[PDB]
Amino acid sequence: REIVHIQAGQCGNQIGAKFWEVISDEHGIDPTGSYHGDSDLQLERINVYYNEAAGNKYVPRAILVDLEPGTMDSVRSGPFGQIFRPDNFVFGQSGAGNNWAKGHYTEGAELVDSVLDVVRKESESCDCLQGFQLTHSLGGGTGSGMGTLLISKIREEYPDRIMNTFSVVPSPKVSDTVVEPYNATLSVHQLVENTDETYCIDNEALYDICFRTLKLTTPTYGDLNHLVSATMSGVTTCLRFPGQLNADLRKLAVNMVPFPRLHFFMPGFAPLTSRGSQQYRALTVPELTQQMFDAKNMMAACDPRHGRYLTVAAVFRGRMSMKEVDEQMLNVQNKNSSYFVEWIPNNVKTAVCDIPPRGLKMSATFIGNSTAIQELFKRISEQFTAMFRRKAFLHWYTGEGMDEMEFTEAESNMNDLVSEYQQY
Amino acid sequence: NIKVMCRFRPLNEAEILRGDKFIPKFKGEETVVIQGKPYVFDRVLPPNTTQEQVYNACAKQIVKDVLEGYNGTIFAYGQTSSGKTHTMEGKLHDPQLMGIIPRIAHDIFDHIYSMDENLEFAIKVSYFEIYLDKIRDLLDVSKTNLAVHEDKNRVPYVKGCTERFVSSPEEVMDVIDEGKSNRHVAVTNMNEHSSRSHSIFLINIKQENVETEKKLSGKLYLVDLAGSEKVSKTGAEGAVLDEAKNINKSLSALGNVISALAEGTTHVPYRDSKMTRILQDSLGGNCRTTIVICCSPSVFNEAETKSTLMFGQRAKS
Amino acid sequence: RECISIHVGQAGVQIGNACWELYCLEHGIQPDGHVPRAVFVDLEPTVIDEVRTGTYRQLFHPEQLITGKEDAANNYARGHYTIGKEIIDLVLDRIRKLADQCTGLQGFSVFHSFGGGTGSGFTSLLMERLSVDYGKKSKLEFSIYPAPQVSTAVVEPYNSILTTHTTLEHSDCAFMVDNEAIYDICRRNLDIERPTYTNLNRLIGQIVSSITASLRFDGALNVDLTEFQTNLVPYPRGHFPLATYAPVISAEKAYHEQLSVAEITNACFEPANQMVKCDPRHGKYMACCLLYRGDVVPKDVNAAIATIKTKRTIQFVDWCPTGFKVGINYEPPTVVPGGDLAKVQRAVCMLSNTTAIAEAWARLDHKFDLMYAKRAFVHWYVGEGMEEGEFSEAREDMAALEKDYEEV
Ligand SMILES: CC(=O)O[C@H]1C(=O)[C@@]2(C)[C@H]([C@H](OC(=O)c3ccccc3)[C@]3(O)C[C@H](OC(=O)[C@H](O)[C@@H](NC(=O)c4ccccc4)c4ccccc4)C(C)=C1C3(C)C)[C@]1(OC(C)=O)CO[C@@H]1C[C@@H]2O
Ligand SMILES: Nc1nc2c(ncn2[C@@H]2O[C@H](COP(=O)(O)OP(=O)(O)OP(=O)(O)O)[C@@H](O)[C@H]2O)c(=O)[nH]1
Ligand SMILES: Nc1ncnc2c1ncn2[C@@H]1O[C@H](COP(=O)(O)OP(=O)(O)NP(=O)(O)O)[C@@H](O)[C@H]1O
Ligand SMILES: Nc1nc2c(ncn2[C@@H]2O[C@H](COP(=O)(O)OP(=O)(O)O)[C@@H](O)[C@H]2O)c(=O)[nH]1
Ligand SMILES: [Mg+2]
Ligand SMILES: [Mg+2]
Repeated sequence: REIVHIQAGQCGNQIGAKFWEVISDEHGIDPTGSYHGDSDLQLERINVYYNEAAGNKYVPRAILVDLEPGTMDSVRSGPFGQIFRPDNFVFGQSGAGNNWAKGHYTEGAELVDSVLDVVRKESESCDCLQGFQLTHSLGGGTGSGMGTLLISKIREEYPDRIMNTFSVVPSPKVSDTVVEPYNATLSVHQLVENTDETYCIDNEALYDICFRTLKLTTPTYGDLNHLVSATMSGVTTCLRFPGQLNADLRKLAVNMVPFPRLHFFMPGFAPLTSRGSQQYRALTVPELTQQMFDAKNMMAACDPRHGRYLTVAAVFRGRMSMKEVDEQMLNVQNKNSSYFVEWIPNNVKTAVCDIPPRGLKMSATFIGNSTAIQELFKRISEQFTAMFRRKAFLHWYTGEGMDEMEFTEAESNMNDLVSEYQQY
Repeated sequence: NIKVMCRFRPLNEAEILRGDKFIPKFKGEETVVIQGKPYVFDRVLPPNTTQEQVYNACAKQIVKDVLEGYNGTIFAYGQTSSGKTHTMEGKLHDPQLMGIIPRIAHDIFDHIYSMDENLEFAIKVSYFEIYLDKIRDLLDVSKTNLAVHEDKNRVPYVKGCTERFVSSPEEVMDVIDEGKSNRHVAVTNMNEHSSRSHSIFLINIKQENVETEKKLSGKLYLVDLAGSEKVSKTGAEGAVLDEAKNINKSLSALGNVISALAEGTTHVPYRDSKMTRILQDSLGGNCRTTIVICCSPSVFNEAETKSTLMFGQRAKS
Repeated sequence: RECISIHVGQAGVQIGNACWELYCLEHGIQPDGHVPRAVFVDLEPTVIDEVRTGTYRQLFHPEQLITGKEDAANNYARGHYTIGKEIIDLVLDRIRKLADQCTGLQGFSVFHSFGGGTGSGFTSLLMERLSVDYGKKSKLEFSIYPAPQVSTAVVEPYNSILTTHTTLEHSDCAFMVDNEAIYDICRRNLDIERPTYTNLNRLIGQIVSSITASLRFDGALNVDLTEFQTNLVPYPRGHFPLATYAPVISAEKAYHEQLSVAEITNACFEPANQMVKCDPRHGKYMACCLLYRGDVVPKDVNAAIATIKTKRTIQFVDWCPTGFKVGINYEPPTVVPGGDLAKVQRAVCMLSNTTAIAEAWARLDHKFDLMYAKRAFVHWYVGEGMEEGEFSEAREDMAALEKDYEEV
């Protein structure tokens, strides 16, 4: 099987560097080097993310889409930056304006064809394609607009292969941009109707989870990114490993989406202990479920405790008892019968790889489909209206060839999306 | 309220002794027996019920309400050889063998010119199919997708759908002939008509009150659901069997939730598919909806008829 | 004489590697000896690969190892219809190529995991295509049906109400081993909170060895495969008996090993030792096939059983005078060199049809409804060549399996 990552925008891009920083080491691939793999198993399934050309050069099969040179020229001028074949860099030296409209209708719409071109060169690579990974932020141009287009096109070209989306939904407390809800509401809209698996991460849900669950005092972006990339590795790549009970994107999809919206999840990693001290090793297993299922530790902003779950997928990856795994999951399902929805006898989807995260003994990625994420699109949707009402920075959209009915559309859509989620 | 009406088609002499025999036992005028089944639902039309009779119970009221500026939906379902073609249109000019759409067209133009002295009517017809979940206009078939936009209330409608004036019955027939000639039909034997594309025929009754400039706009959606089939296996067949299986199943599933929500359950899967955006004006506001289900004896028809039975039956029980 | 075997689904393959291990182990045929007599099917390569990478690597022919690099999908539909279809032909081909090479066979011991994608769906049509190509044989499918509370997949029931209805009209005798109810045995009758899947497999890997292996092996009271279905199914429903083993004692802790027949047989009817969470909560047995192996005196049995026949609290069906098929083999069991299985010199792998499953099916059917009642993950199958039909019409199916197991 296979997949083809997609680094839309700067963020989605910045993260690319971290997702690939990791993944590679979790596959023994040095900058341009080959497979130094401490083992021999980190190779029989690599294909999922690379391509064979030289014999020591397995190049990441991702796409780097962005209308701001400097960015990709920071990712390509640093560490692992020199592993992507230049063909991968689909830049847009234009003015990468922070407008969803500027990267979806006017500026991005041009650079698109020169992207799809490659997304096809990579898809028609070889073997059988599974789906595409998509990273970006719903709070900018090259991210929400242009990346949200990249998919609307992808999903017309292969309505068969899957589409996981890793979105950095606009954090609450403080917005790292101003129109944010504009660029956001507009991209979520596109999401709820193309990709079929979205993993929403919040820069501040991370800080928290990174400053109190990792006594880490100076959580640089690199970190946040790093933590995130840690989860997306547990998801995909991981399951493309052996296991007593293994799954793969689809299983994950076909066990997690009760209703076609696409629904968005909230990823959570397992061993999340501070370096030295904490290295408690309390990782027998009840310790991992202890972790994963708590409020804090959910990369999302919202707290599960604020709304039932529809599905859950503990994708563990480290030798354990299909008994102490299958078992724990249960008590968990009974101690919290309250929030776990009932019309699904077994919400949880236990998954079990074998080999764990390179240096760790036992981990377990969590992919929750809780109704709690209602209280986020609400947020976003609110911010919109409060500012839409006055058409705040709307001239930067319309003046870019947009519509007063376009914004209406999205909000409603994504706004209805809130509604539905409550229906459960 | 949504009402479910079963229509059995009769067998012809050539098939009474070929292989197709009765499986439908009728009791009274509202129960149909099949293996195990002690009550059905609201009404079962027997294999002795006229086209005219089906039209009175199912569409006559809906047409009346549409002329006062309300919405109405008539859904149609039934598999291959169940009698769908015979009920909805029949033969285009037949004095009593004609269907639903030619009768509505006759009743519309019998009020027009007999009751127009302050009303200025414009009957606009639009005909589109949903094929591979893309809206294909059937008045120009170089169109392979067509979009929705939203009205004044934020309710979606199909913008750009080619509409045309019709002011006598003939022009309505000409729109049907045009749309059917590009409908996706599987090449079977000449008798069978295997619909792989769901059809939405829109009759938009626009009437203008010329004295006050008040406009009314009743929408009659005649929705031909191809429906979910007793067909063969797929996984090494490159037919439009696999492609149809995905369309018919996605739309029938959305079906299930929509009656369940009509007979009660908080708002839910609107704006999910193009069908459910087209019929948005028809569903949830002041509307009426009739689902006409067909299914002949020929043993396979038992499959789709049981499908139409369960669409009904879950809700009222 | 023989009995092919088709291990379908990762699980059916893990269990397969296990049951297949125990085999050579008690037949003196190391890593590289003769040639198996089965096949391996899965729509996820990485798992069958484990049989291609790990132990018992060269004891198979890359021909009896079928894989569909494509996608598994924890959903019946996809595995049965859509994807699973593409492979079936090829699959069959082997069970027609391996079925020919032999000499007057008896059937195919099928190994699947009820609630999976490749295990539920696929097989569904595999057994399906068999019942027609060899209606004239035995179709005993050895299943690992859904843990009563500790299921895994979120959909599980969808996949198991569907593998039951499609296989029902095709199997001869379906053996059942409950994944959870086996853990209990690992906790209560062996002591270990560290049971790797690799263990449950060693277990069924045992109970199964008692079925085919040793039975198809000479003895003082041989029992053919046909024998089973005949002495084991009262009615055409591919009836599902339950597997049970007796000396499930720990090879470390306790040691009373020397537990004469009189004991090991009584240890079969106590509900805490039956590889199935179907505790005889009321289910009247209606036929048991007591397969013994090792040093056993026929009188010991034709007495130990007599004592039982008169315990009454073990109530057997009415319409059944005597329902005790005593199968005696010679060669004692053969425990893994150093796993955790005691290693006695006699055992009792008793399997049976018990009005008990009236439960297990019930509790698994109910599950289904709850979700179907909301369509839950329905869009996942529909979009995979299925319909409101197959579900609703497979529900009605089992319904008459809740009435059947009730009426009989
Ligand atoms: C001596 C020792 O055991 O050091 C550990 C360590 O101290 C701890 C604290 C690690 C450490 O992680 C962090 O401090 C961290 C920093 C930024 C963002 C997120 C986390 C560690 O840096 C991370 C590192 O993780 C790995 O090696 C995994 O394979 C992980 N790899 C990466 O994230 C990675 C980092 C740099 C470059 C390339 C990859 C991984 C996890 C999931 C999927 C794929 C890979 C580990 C175990 C450790 C150190 C090195 C200190 C922890 O994190 C992980 C992801 O394992 C933080 O809490 C856990 C518990 C670990 O015990
Ligand atoms: N006893 C036993 N049960 C197993 C084993 N592996 C899986 N199972 C059980 O069988 C079911 C899992 O089926 P999956 O592995 O998800 O799927 P599959 O049947 O192999 O086929 P796909 O869904 O297409 O991958 C669960 O109920 C597991 O508890 C095993 O090695 N031994
Ligand atoms: N009431 C009726 N009287 C006379 N002929 C009828 C009647 N109902 C159906 N038929 C005929 O029987 C066949 C079924 O017609 P239609 O062609 O009506 O089926 P469907 O539309 O049921 N088939 P399909 O679209 O393939 O799924 C046609 O040859 C019709 O002319
Ligand atoms: N986690 C994370 N968020 C980022 C990074 N870079 C920008 N963001 C977030 O992305 C949003 C801004 O969008 P941006 O990426 O600049 O848009 P674009 O570059 O025009 O496509 C803000 O909410 C930031 O917090 C990053 O490297 N990591
Ligand atoms: Mg027809
Ligand atoms: Mg599998």
